Amino acid sequence: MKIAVMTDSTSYLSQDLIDKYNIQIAPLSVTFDDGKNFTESNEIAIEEFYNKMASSQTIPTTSQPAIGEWITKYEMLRDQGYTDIIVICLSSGISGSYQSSYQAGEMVEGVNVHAFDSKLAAMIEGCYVLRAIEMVEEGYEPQQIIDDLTNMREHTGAYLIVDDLKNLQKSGRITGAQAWVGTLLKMKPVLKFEDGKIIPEEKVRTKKRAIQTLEKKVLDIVKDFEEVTLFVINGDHFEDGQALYKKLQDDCPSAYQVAYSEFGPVVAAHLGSGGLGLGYVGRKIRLT
Ligand SMILES: CC[C@H](C)CCCCCCCCCCC(=O)O
Repeated sequence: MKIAVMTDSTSYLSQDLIDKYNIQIAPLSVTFDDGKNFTESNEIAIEEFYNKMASSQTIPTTSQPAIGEWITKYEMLRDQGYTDIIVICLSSGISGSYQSSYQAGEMVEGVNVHAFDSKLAAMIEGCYVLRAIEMVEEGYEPQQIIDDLTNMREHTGAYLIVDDLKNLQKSGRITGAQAWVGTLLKMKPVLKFEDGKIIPEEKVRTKKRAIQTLEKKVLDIVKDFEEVTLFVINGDHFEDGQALYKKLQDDCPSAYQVAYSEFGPVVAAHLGSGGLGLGYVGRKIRLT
């Protein structure tokens, strides 16, 4: 037995963790209306991506990893000697990445593939990667890891805000809230993940009250969990995510693990400018 853990690029893991654990990545891509194509990786300057999205007359579109890109990664790992591959994917409710990883896993010869639907994105998806690696080190077998991740998913979630619903409506990634699209006025939507999809939670009078609402919703849930990891998951407005991060560090006990992260180009194309999420896991995830 020799177990590998891999993921798609939307887990937005740091290059430090990718290098240290040799994590293979099946990348998603963005295509701009000028025909320029970019594959996700930590060498892309995220500020450069936001600049091009702001200068685009048409919103950029995204692409999941092709099934052949999953296959090539599975073949490379097999040929390094791995017998089993745990694959952590972007939510199946918002992308076909998971289903293509699953079908690729049925198709590749000579290695066992265990594809897992995180039902989330960004570093909350990334926490499933880090939990699986930790379990591999402790000697667990693949089905035990999958059972542990399925339990973890019962106490994991995220709420988020956006400036405008126009990018999510364009791509079809907001479920419901059709009466909010275009209106809103000065009001800001608070959204949440629910069984893998993005749905309305509440509409509040200002952005400041929307960020206060993110904190309240999440703290009301995680107070019942025996362990807690929170991630601020920030977009292009550095100060909004930084201020929420510092506030959580103050309001929460040190028994909560509180971290800061940013999402990359693919998620940014769907949220638009001003996206900001607060995600949670009822586990103490190893972040080093
Ligand atoms: C704050 C960040 C939160 C946690 C994640 C928001 C995700 C928005 C929808 C992303 C859809 C990506 C589709 C990729 C594809 O298959 O073309």
